[PDB]
Amino acid sequence: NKLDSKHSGNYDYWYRSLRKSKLKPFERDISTEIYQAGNKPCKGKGPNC
Amino acid sequence: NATTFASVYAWNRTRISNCVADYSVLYNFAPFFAFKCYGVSPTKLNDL
Ligand SMILES: *[C@@H]1O[C@H](CO)[C@@H](O)[C@H](O)[C@H]1NC(C)=O
Ligand SMILES: *[C@@H]1O[C@H](CO)[C@@H](O)[C@H](O)[C@H]1NC(C)=O
Repeated sequence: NKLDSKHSGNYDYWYRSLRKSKLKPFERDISTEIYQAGNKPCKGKGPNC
Repeated sequence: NATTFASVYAWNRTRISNCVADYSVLYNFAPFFAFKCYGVSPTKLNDL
């Protein structure tokens, strides 16, 4: 807390929450591709994306 | 799809039980901008 806390908020660090499948152990995912919900294609921020 | 929504200080509370929750309709809504889930996977709601 006394090394990685900013009064305005620390947005430099992130986590991944949306992906098609869970990660196998010791696997690294770095892509920032958008997530698709259902079968509707995704091209940007919006419904199901 | 309620026509009238309650105020923030008087937020309406509703209880839903003994039924099947269909989250596909929830995902189908277009004007949805902010959707955050904590403690559970949003894509696993249809299973849990
Ligand atoms: C390795 O890359 C392939 C092809 O993109 C992908 O399907 C697979 O999940 C990746 N495996 C790991 C362990 O990152
Ligand atoms: C508001 O909550 C009441 C019970 O407190 C319920 O009967 C009513 O249907 C709710 N209305 C809406 C629009 O959710």
